[PDB]
Amino acid sequence: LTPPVSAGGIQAYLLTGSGAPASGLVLFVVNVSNIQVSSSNVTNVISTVVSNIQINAKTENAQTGATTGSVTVRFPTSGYNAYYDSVDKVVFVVVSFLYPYTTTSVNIPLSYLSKYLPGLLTAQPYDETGAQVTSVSSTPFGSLIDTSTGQQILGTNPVLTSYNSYTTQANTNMQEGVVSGTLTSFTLGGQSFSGSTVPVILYAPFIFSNSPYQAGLYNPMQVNGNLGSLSSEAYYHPVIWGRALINTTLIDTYASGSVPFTFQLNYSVPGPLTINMAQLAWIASINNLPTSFTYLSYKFSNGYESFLGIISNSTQLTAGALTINPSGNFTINGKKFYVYLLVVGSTNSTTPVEYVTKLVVEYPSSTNFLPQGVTVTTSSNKYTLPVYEIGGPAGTTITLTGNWYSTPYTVQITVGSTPTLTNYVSQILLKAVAYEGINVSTTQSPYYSTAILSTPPSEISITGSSTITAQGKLTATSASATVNLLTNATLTYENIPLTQYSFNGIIVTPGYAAINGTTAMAYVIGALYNKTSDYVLSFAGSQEPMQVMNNNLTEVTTLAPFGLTLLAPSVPATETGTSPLQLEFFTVPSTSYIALVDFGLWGNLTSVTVSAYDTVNNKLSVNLGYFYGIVIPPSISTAPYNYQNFICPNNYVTVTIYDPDAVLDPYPSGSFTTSSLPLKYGNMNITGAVIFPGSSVYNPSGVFGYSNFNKGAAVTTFTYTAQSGPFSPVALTGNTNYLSQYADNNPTDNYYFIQTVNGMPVLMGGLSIVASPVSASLPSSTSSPGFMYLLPSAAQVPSPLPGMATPNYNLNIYITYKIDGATVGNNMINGLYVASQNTLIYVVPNGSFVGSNIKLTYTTTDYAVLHYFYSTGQYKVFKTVSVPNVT
Amino acid sequence: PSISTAPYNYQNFICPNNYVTVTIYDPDAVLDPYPSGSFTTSSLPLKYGN
Amino acid sequence: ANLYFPSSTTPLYQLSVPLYLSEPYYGSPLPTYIGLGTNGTSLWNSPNYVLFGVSAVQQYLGFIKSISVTLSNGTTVVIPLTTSNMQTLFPQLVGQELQACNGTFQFGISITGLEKLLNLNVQQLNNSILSVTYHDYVTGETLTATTKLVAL
Repeated sequence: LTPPVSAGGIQAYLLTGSGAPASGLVLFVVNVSNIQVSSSNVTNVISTVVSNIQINAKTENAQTGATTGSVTVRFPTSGYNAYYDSVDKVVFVVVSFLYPYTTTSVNIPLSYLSKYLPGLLTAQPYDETGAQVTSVSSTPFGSLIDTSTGQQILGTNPVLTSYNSYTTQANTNMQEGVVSGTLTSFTLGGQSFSGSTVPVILYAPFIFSNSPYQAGLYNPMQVNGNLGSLSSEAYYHPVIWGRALINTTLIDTYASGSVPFTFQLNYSVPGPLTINMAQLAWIASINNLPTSFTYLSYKFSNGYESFLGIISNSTQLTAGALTINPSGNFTINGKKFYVYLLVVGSTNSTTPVEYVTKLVVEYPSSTNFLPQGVTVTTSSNKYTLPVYEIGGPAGTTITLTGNWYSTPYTVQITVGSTPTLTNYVSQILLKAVAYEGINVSTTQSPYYSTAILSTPPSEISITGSSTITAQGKLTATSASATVNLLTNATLTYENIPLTQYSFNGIIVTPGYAAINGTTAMAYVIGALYNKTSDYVLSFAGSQEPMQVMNNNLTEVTTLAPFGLTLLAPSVPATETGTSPLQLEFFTVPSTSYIALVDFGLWGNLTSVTVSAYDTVNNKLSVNLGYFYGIVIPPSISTAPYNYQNFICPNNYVTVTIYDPDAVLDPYPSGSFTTSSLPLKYGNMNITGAVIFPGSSVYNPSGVFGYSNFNKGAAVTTFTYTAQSGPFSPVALTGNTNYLSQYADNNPTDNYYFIQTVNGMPVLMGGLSIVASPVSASLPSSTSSPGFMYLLPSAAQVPSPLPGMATPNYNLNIYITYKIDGATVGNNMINGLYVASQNTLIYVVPNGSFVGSNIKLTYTTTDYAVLHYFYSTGQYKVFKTVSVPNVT
Repeated sequence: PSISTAPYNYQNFICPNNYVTVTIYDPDAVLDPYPSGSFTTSSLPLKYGN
Repeated sequence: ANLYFPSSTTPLYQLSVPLYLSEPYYGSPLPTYIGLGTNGTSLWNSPNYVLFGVSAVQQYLGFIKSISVTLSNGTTVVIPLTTSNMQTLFPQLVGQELQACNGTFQFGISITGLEKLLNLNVQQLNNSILSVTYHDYVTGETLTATTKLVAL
């Protein structure tokens, strides 16, 4: 698996975890598969091997992977310990480094060391004098002999005390002691031995492993790919597909047992993103609004509606017989203003039709011209402002009369027959950041090795940059202004008198019909005109990423308010100013990936930065790994088939299907579940998905990353078991309602994992089978997803992680006629069936034997692969196996 | 005193295990010819001869 | 140092050309990367470097100089540089290097994005002089990578 090993190389494994006997034991192994070792000369060969092995102790930082100081030592030739496993066929030695056992030998149980070397369970590892010992004796660190001195190391050497007090030492002096191993090249048995250990030692800092790796993050099934014309970037370009998993190995040993780990993914795309975005709301003063226009609300994807916000000094709005009551009100410097939120619809409604749960209005300071934000309160002192409806049948006009200070103003809204909404289409700087989590506990310590999703189903916040500018005409007594935000959005401010304010603003939602009216940006810019020494027109604007749930517009969080100033020492003046503007969208997790496709932040273009987080003991990986999203179209590969592979029930047909993108579990005989939780990362908690290894779906509670977090009993337990009746397939058992929280090696149930809404999977990927002349098909409506235990092909030799995954799918097929028409109790045997874990069986009657065939259609288990290769015709691959016309 | 310098590789500047060695000739600055050693002094009426 | 591309005759079966920046004295023991943005600004970031008890921080050690195109009936076409396009054509926060004790930073501009900006064919036909650059504050140099695309 990982770390990779070379021919005759040296590697290490730390003994730690839940149930560890003692912290500080490191097992150094050297591969002795190159020569054969018997029990009559094992002492000699191990003596030579430990004579040729050297152990390096290094000083570094607790955040870096850069060698800062190194010293070498060697095992003694007298009083040392050496062992040899003939089943795992490697020579291994245990060394005690950390507290308590640093210079005192300790006994290592066979059963716990068997976790990192299974072979010790079958054949008892050899020791010196040719005796097979049942327990391992650790070589004390203080007994090692210096290579450059020829003497055993002292008891007061700095690295020894550092190991003996590692916790306090690394905590205080921020110096890190890292061990490693090397094998001086030598020839024995006609074969050479030499190598060095990929850092897999007692505890390296919590970063993504980059040595000697040229990328750091990588996926073995990418290495074993059919790169037709992309052969100039094979190992140069760490690409991943759609929602598939990319492997990482986090070195982290600051805790014992299982360690949750948080991941943050940053997606960027080479292209200025042209976004069409709808106006979820318009907020402006009664004078700032036009006297008359045509408007109709835009219906959203969650029941929300577009509404208008009228701000007036009047206590009410009057439209003749209709009166509008305070939706909300606020006060600045003693002056009171009323904000009324009205939905333009098919009728006038007094009752609250929707709500805003948090909206902050900004205004410049009277004395310092600095932004000040206040939450609008209702007439009953509530921070959830109601939003009503006004309007009627198409063509109806309503004239709302309000007061701006002492001046009456009117606005005439015409109810159009079609939504008369203002839509902004602008080029914007955009990128995305998403969060994920996974509990990792593997027998590869210090490597916590796992695979992370390319796009997890979590709260994905798309961030972005644009510009805001303000132009204004300034006089001695009044000043008018306009502001441009989001690169094409315009707001106006009538001539603002002295010491007076004028409010305007917009709430904008993505115009795509999947996140419209679910996430938004709220900008409320107030303006103040004043004269202290020069005529000053100041603008203060808030920035609120915003979300809709239960028809309530609730604020997720608020950004730093921005401020602009226009100063004029002359009576007539024209002034301008500019500032950056921040765009943010916390998309709903269910649509988050879809939103990532909608904004164009995924495909063959995207590049992904990865950061890790020690969720238990609070470390952030200063290292940021990298990979790239790309889509390779699935292909097919077939060969002529012998009739012998159809006759006897031991000869079958193997079909090779190329589709890297359907892999969502690159580990044979493995499975995992997922659950939504508030994940702790950096200094805040964001909704995310924690992945739990195993086959049980739980219902955790509390705040992830604290003592509040505690996973409860298994809500359901998924088990792949043999099913009675016809044949003997291995199929899933459990509550299918949690297939969206379950993932396996099988790609015919992994589309539930991310793209699932209302209990049904949006995506439909993986293998599919049809069979003729007797029409049979799988997945069938009578079989739940996961009706086989199909395992992906193991990774080959050049892959750094052998036996994980391979884009080639080798499917085993039997085509026959003989057992068709048979009876199993009351069941009839005819058509297509699943057997074993990877076997498909097609049975046809006597009349359908001539030309009986199976057609295999493999579809990507990825949304991007379906989208990007629909035109080329290479997103699904089909092939056929048929009974040959034989003489 | 004299000085002795040689061309320097950029590799001796990149990784924190490769450094630059500069050779300076000055015999006269040695007042303690023993590595990892030190000593102190004090004024006293020393007995010598008679 | 140098800045170049996988090939000078890349066909349109791949729609993303990775920019190779090989800087001798710019790297560190892996990992080490470069944030890019604003003006292709090489925010060289390696918090994984330590030199005797001190961690490393951001070094604003370069920026992509320009992306110019030759169109010469007599005209060396120096492109008027637009900030938004330039930052978004190189938005990658982490360009990791490859070899230890040697800067082999990996960046990249994709063909589909440039074609969508230019409203051209996806992979059918597209060709200009397409000369991107990079300025390194390593020794203060201007490296250039020129490319022309073949239909297929």
